[PDB]
Amino acid sequence: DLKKIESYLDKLRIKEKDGEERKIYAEVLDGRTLKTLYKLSAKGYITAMGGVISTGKEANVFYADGVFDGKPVAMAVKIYRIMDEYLYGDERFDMPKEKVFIWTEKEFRNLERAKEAGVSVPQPYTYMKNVLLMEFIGEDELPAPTLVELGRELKELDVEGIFNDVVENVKRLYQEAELVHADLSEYNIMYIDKVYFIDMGQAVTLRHPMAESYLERDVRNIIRFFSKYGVKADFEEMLKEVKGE
Ligand SMILES: Nc1ncnc2c1ncn2[C@@H]1O[C@H](COP(=O)(O)OP(=O)(O)OP(=O)(O)O)[C@@H](O)[C@H]1O
Ligand SMILES: [Mn+2]
Repeated sequence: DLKKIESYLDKLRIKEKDGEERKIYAEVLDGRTLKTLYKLSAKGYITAMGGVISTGKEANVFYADGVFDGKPVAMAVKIYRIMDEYLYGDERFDMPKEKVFIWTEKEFRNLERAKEAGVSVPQPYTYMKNVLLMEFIGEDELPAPTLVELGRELKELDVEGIFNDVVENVKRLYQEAELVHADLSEYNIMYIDKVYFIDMGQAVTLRHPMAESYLERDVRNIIRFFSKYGVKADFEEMLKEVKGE
């Protein structure tokens, strides 16, 4: 399967000179993944695969130039490697390999749902098998920082403003998308000049048995994080603000 990978890496134009990229792509992705990326290029979604943005246990994220809705766009390409409590209980999905494809579709559908409700998430473009294409958040192929990445640079920003941005986005997600993120924290929120929520495969519908418990957890994470930056908030007030109580 190494021969297959190297071949697709050539066809995708992921070159030796493109830094450490070719070695990272060849280890983190597999032949069948790169086949799907090359079918996406052929179909006109991807013009050029770019740098490696993140490598994880569940997912890898890469930059690409691509085309969506007739125009050139910057893309985040998120790829799930080929979870349960967050799938089961979500009735939207009529229940190894196939499981990863559902999860991909799950995240895509959640992005679309959240976006339609007015939540600040990356514009979703398309998915295919284990690959999800979405709006690149950042500039000049540099990803926007997450809240953790921001660090004490937050002290120089309007932290309370950022907090209130976060809360408003959770409230829309809940009241208008009827979803709970379920892994909301400083690690999954990005900021350029407004916050964006990312990482939504696990998000569940308010029909899920655990939605309220996951929501309470999200709220506590956000109060915990912002307490370190001088923002005074109460759990009851934020929860009620979000749930419209
Ligand atoms: N749309 C995007 N635009 C720019 N950067 C992104 C985008 N999506 C993700 N990233 C970057 O890639 C990193 C990893 O993304 P993400 O949080 O979705 O997955 P993960 O935590 O590594 O694994 P998984 O999503 O499957 O749980 C993010 O912290 C962010 O820095
Ligand atoms: Mn994440």
